[PDB]
Amino acid sequence: MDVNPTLLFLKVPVQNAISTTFPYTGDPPYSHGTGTGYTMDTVNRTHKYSEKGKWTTNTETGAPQLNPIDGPLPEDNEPSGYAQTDCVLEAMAFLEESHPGIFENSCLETMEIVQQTRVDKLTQGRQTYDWTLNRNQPAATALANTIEVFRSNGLTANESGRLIDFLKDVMDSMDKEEMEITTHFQRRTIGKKKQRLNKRSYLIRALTLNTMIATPGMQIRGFVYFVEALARSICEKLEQSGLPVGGNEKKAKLANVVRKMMTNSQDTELSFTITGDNTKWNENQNPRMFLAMITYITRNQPEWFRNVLSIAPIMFSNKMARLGKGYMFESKSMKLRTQVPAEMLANIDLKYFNKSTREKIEKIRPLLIDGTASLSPGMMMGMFNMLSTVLGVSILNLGQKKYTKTTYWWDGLQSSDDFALIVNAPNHEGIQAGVDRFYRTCKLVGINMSKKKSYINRTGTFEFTSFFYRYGFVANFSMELPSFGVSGINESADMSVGVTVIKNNMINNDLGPATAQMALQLFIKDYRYTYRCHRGDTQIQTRRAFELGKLWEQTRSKAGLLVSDGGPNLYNIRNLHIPEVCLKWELMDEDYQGRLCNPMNPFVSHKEIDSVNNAVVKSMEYDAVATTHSWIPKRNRRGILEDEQMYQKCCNLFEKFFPSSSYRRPVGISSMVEAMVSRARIDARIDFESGRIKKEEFAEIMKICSTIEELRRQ
Amino acid sequence: MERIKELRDLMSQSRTREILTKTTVDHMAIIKKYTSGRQEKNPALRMKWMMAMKYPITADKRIMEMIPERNEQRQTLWSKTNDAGSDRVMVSPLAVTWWNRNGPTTSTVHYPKVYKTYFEKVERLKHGTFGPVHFRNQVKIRRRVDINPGHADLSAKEAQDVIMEVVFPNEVGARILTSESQLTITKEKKKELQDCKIAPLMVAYMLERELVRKTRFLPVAGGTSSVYIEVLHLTQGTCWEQMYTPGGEVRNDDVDQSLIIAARNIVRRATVSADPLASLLEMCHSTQIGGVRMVDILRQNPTEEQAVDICKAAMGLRISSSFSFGGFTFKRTSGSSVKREEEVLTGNLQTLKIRVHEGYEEFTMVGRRATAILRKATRRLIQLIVSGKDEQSIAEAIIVAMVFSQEDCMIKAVRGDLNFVNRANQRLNPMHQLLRHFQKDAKVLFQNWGIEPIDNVMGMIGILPDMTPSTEMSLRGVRVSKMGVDEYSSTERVVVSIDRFLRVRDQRGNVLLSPEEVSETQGTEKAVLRGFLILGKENKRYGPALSINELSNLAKGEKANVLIGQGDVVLVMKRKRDSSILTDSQTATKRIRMAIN
Amino acid sequence: MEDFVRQCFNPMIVELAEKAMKEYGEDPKIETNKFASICTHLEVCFMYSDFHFIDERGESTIILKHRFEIIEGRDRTMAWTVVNSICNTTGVEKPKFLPDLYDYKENRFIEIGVTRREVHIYYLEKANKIKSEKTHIHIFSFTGEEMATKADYTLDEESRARIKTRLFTIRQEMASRGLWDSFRQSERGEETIEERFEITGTMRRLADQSLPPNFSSLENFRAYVDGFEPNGCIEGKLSQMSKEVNARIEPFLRTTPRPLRLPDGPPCSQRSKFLLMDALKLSIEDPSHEGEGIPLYDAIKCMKTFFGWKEPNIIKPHEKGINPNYLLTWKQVLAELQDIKNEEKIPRTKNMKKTSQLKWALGENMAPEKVDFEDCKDVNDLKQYDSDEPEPRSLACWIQSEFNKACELTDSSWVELDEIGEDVAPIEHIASMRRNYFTAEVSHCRATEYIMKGVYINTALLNASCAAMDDFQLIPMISKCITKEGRRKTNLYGFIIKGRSHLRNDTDVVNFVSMEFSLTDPRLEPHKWEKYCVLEIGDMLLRTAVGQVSRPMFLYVRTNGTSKIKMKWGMEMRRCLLQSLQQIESMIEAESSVKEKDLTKEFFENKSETWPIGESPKGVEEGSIGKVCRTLLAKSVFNSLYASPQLEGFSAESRKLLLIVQALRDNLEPGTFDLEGLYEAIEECLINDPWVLLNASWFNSFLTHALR
Ligand SMILES: [Mg+2]
Repeated sequence: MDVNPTLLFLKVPVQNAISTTFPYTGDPPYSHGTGTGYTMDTVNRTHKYSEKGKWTTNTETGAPQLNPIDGPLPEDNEPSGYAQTDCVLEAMAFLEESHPGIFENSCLETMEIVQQTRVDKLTQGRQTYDWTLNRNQPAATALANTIEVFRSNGLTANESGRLIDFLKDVMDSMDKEEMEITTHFQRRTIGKKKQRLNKRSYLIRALTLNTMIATPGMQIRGFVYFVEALARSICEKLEQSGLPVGGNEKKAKLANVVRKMMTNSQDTELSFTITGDNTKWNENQNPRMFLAMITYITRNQPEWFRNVLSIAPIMFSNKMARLGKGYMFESKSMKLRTQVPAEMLANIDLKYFNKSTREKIEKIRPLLIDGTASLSPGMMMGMFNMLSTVLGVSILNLGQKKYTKTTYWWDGLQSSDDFALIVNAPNHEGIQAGVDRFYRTCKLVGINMSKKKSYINRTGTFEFTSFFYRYGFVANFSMELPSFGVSGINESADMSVGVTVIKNNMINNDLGPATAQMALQLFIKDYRYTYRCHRGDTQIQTRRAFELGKLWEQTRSKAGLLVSDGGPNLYNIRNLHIPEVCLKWELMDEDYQGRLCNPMNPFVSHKEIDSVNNAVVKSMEYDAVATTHSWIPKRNRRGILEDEQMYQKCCNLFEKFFPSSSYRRPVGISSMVEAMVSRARIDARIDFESGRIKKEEFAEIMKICSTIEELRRQ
Repeated sequence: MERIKELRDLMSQSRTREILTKTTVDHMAIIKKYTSGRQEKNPALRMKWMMAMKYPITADKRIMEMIPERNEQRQTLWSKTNDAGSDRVMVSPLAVTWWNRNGPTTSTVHYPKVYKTYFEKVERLKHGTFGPVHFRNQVKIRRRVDINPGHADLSAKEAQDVIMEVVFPNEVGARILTSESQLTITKEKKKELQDCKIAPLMVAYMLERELVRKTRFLPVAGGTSSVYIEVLHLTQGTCWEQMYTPGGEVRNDDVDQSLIIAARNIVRRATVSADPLASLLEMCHSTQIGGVRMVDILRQNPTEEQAVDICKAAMGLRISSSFSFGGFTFKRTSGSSVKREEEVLTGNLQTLKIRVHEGYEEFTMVGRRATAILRKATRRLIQLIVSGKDEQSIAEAIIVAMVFSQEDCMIKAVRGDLNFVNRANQRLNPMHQLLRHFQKDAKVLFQNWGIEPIDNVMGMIGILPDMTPSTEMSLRGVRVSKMGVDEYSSTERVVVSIDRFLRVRDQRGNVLLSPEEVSETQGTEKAVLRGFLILGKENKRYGPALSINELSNLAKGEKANVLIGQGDVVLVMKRKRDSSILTDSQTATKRIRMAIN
Repeated sequence: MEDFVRQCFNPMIVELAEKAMKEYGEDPKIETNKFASICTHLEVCFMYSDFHFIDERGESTIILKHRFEIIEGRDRTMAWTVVNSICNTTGVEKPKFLPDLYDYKENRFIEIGVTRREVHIYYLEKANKIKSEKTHIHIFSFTGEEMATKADYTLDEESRARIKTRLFTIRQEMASRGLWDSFRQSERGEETIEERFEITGTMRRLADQSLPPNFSSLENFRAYVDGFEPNGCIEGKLSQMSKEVNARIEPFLRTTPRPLRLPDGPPCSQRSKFLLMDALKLSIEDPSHEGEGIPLYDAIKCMKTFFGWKEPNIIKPHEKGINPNYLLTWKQVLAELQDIKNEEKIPRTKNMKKTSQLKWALGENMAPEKVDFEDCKDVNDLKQYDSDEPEPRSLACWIQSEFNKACELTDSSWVELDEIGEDVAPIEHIASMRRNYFTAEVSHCRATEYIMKGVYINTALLNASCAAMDDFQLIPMISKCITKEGRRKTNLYGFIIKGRSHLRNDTDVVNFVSMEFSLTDPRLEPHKWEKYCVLEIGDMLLRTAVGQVSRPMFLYVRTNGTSKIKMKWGMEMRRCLLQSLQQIESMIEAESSVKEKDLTKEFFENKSETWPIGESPKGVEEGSIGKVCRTLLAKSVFNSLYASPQLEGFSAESRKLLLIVQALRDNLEPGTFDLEGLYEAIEECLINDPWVLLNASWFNSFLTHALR
């Protein structure tokens, strides 16, 4: 007998047992599928799809650019980005007609967001291509470095503290004739280095996408951020959209649409559902199309708002794609390896590369400028998802029976990457005609539906973004099982996070009681192993075992000690929500209770409120008692800033004089130094008054404060 | 001392001095987000790796004086080292356990007080009651629900103010020192936490957690109270259910009902008034609900009703673009319609002036006991779907939907006069009168409404005119779902227009809300360091600056210099005239109001 | 900002500001800085004139007639009329510009202004603007500063303090709300200006170059878009584009589908980290010896329980390596074991002396040196890194046998899950029942042995790597177990030697050599072990019906590499358990829903209901709940062990075909457009992996069954 679990799908329907078709529980440990060759393929295919368009020469970067818009009508089923502006405008007009006032209210909310936002928001992004150092760097450090360079280049609008001010600063920068970059050499002796960038060099650096998929520089974060705010505002008001809702709302949306399309169907109407994916989403979304749709959306609006919203597509339409690290060359005769940076790929012979790479380089050479390829048509992932969703929802909404003028009519959702159409018509001829019309209109707008990945079946069953719908039952596997191991904050934080995630999975993720019990057992075992806090009675001979044994031999109510101190686990489906120290507070021994919770212990540390009893993964919040087991683990570890920690050093010593600064964003008009000076003077005076300070300290403090005053005045 | 010497060191360098003198305290938190470090990806792997080391835990210098270098077994507790970026000495978990087993001991008297929320959870569990499990199909309707019981439902700003006064006594902003209402809770907490050595940041966070409200979108199938949500994992399952009851204390307030009654009275008494807008505004500005002005409650409470919505429209704010008709919250979802005025003759020879919507519109209705959808054409009912726990809920929901449709078929199906008049003896609009009439009796309409067969499919069943399930025949476009329908997921708030008649009109010229739609039911109504006025920037003549905590010694009317906010020295005085900032501008307000009109 | 203005000030003043601005044809929703400025202006005006009255004798008083008269809150005609009336009645001179207030006690027009900037500058601007000495000036600042002519401030200290404090609180609230900066900015001298953001210079050219073909300037495009109306553009385009651009539904009915074609080539070879079904363990039933617990002590005690150490010799050569060096590695391991045995002072860990065979085995310094391309650009042999197509292979039956041996039970229990709180709630009791039943079902299965063995291996590896940075550490492969007699048994699968562990990233690899005992003969299936080196290290007596038969005991040595991420993923294999349960419990629960009663006993103890869980020559084979439990557990554990990108690609691209065929089964009349594309996408994922080829065969079998 041979075990063959796939045969199980002869009794248990596929949707019911879908958990078996998902191999991994967590991140697979290889993380492969990216490289410079992939970027070459992407550029070549993007320019291939749009090849039939007009070829132009940009006046600033000198790079060639492609314009497929209003191109000749597609004649074949291959993916084509030859979208028509008139058609997208008509589609947006109909969308506004069927949802009057959506564009206007979205614009008002976006205006509010533009006005109130701040610069520091850009420190909340992911890895970012710092143009100043010409490499990837953290969002916070990249922003600090860009601010430093702008300050050294006489651009300090961002000093006001507003994101739009930083955008105006970038505006000033890109029109500058030359940019000066200063760097320090940190060892042995320290020096200085100055570099000068002409207008074209900096312009190219601003419109670059470092590929590691790609990440733009701080130049093009704010404009896309505001366009994303607008798109999110529009989508929040659309029923057919799929963003930015969570797991629970997706099921409701799916059920609503399916019931609406099925029940309204009469006894003489046939219904079908097309579960579909898009051939190549970001490779056929011309930025000009988004500019046209934003122009339509922001009709009759303040000009500043229109321009702030229009910069992002304008910037993206002339963007540059970087070519990563380069290539690796290996010689077997002398077992000699070398790295060739992609910069010289323009002017290197075509004999070290295989046939496929030779074709790639031959196709990409004419489009290569200063080591970066000019990619006008197409787009990159993770930036214009919401606006693309808006366009998809517009074309879907075009299906209303009034527009079609004929019996057939369609509806459904759209989540950018994938979608699920539903078509109603009298006969199968009607269904065919409706699907044909939908397909042709999507092509005209410039959208290609993956014919291979898209299948059509009578209404009742479908899939949508990993949500499997079968006759009303929706199965969720978008994220699959979470990570039940210790997150790795500290003892108490990890315990609370584990119990809380088990509880949340039980409430929302449809997890079972026995499954929750087993998850708790596994988590407690993992915790005990990781933190060397095995039971005081058990002998496992770890580094910590002796002290735990002494503690156990010392106490009396051994059922009260924490897990991390050698105590029994007392959790269950009953009290997953109860913090540990509380859950066994009553049992705690008086002396152990006093020691464990002594607030003068040197092992407790609290950071700013945003990082107190909260962890970043998305983020989740946990409840725990600040005990001796709340310690913080040790930290592990060409720069424009002379001292990378000057800002962190500065904010510290503010918390000292003003502890409230840690809790709430402090507000005041006086500069900081005078604030510390006044607080210190008052504190020293009152300290002398009490009698715990003598004359010498008072004199020293006042001399020091006076000297600081003189130093700051000058 | 250490702090001032460190500040002097910082000032010595050019760049630190420049950043100190340039940046204003307002933007301090902006330069707190400029971190040059690197966030650790996959911290679980990092923790696993770290725990294997000898000294992976960071302690402070003072530890050198209390915990000896080695224990009895000569193990190394703390090492003469420093962390990367500070002077935090390096210690091992052995140090933590040694501290726990042999460290100095104190009294955790304030720990229950600071941590009342968690201990409240403990008590609620410890006194609960369980019951037999039941296995059956579970329907979990999705909705918003509270999270933390025991909260005062204060706004985040108010919670921040309370925390600042409680734990940061001499660092409170200017608003508190120019404030009058010293909340009772603040004094209660100040008395409770007299001698508390707990880290003040921890105390502040715990008070914030305790005094704030939180709401989440969850699928529930049973009790929705806050104490019934914290045990939702234990109570509801996919195929089972658990009988449970918390055994603590519930804090269900009643201010919402009082606000309902107040708004209803205001609208009822202002609709007949000469100038309802200014009149209602004056009332709302001068009315108190249980010791608090109604304006704060209106701005805070998320109530949804016709009276309160019209009050907001008059005052000027955002309200949901929907109406609660017949006890059901409606919401448009798709299509568009145009409002047209017409005269309709009923089956009782009664002429009514009505306004009907023409268009292929779609609505979703969520009631107290049902959920429904309705697709309506131009004066034509196309499709109706309802789902409800009981048959009576089904019937009332369907009656509401059909009267909303305003089709011509039911017009000839009216039997009896429609002369209903509210308790105020004010003529009711035709649609409400029809709604009440069909509530009284609709059998005749059911017999003459419409009957047609329906194909049989899973998940949905028909209804006969006597309101009984059927699979082979039902009413025109009337159907019932055997599974609960999830409520609306979002609501759209748009700018609306209000006329003097308290009718709210949308930007398209249609009307949204009317006082006539308001139910006429009647219910029952269930060393203070404050009072200081600043006198501009610091003045040297008055003497050296004082700390806020020591302001109490000031004589009546004496003016001194005190440090308010996060280091802002200002000249303040005690009050002499027993007034407040509330009554200012009222006289000039009324004067200019008379002038404009 | 606009919301803040509406909420913070008296609504009537908001109405006055709205009317005053609407007089100028402005909309607050477009401009709010002016709205906030006007609201502040009216508020300060009405504050100034409040609580002031004229007594019977004419002296001022605080609570008749208002000492201050407001002029700023009125229309142009009204304000002009009232100022003219004041001038005539009190004989006052006409100011060149409209004042704000009129003080009756001193009989003078006073203009008042709130400035976001310094007080003095605003005072000078106002004085220069008015150019008259007959109008008093009172300037306030949000910061707490004010100024007036001669410092003759009309009000008393109390009212000045009130106005100062109101403005100060307004400033603090605006700052805390993140609007103070824009408010202070919008003030330009004596007027408030709308926020401006205009495209000039570089972006102007960029926008001119980023428009559709038939447009030349961004302004022309904006004008075209603004004036556009929907007139059958889409209909005309559809009527134009050729019919060949269409989505045709291809019928899918019981005949179209075909099996997936596997790649041709030689049989695929084992690639697991450790031996799975061919391992042998040296056992000690009760480790009650001195210094127990340390892996080295247990390993040595297990070693001493076996005799038959004969001279090893290469049996299955490492086709690429140097077999004698592997032989010398094993000999050194044995010699160090004897040496430490005779030392009598076994420490916690054993560090191996560096040697030629060790350094070569762990790949120490066998790496090409890095050079600049230009320096060696003349080398003829220089060529891009070899990244050609991986060799296609053929599914070999060893994978199926391994899986079949994985889904079967053992003699002892390979899991010791920790404790939980006592059950109180009835659902807690049902959960405990279900959990205990599942645990008993899979507490001894082979997959659980794999889980425990790998967990221990990776835990020891990582701990030694962190503790021993620059040493060669000898790590016995040990496991613990509970025999049918309930005795704590210890098992020794083999040994592992780790190279240099100076690891910094989560993807850089540490190289190790693993030597696992075994009893199989590689020569039977050489292609299985083409990455291993096998030394016949001894002879073992196996008991059978014919007595004790001697068999050759082998020792598979191989060189492998592990990354920190891979070690963590190895230590996470226990989560596999949960996965299995999460697929059965649902089924249980499902039936309960259709039965309205619990079904744990009628499933875990009935042993009558069955599901098709395999294939056999007779037909499809049906299995009980335990069969499915252990089958799913084994599938999860193997997926963990044989994880590869091709696996996930095939799974994702095969789910679609599964759903299509199932929809056909439900009589839903499914259809497709480019099914051949789906088949090609699925087929592209089958190249070399044993696991993926096995799954493809399984899918072919399932399609064959379902089609009939
Ligand atoms: Mg899809």
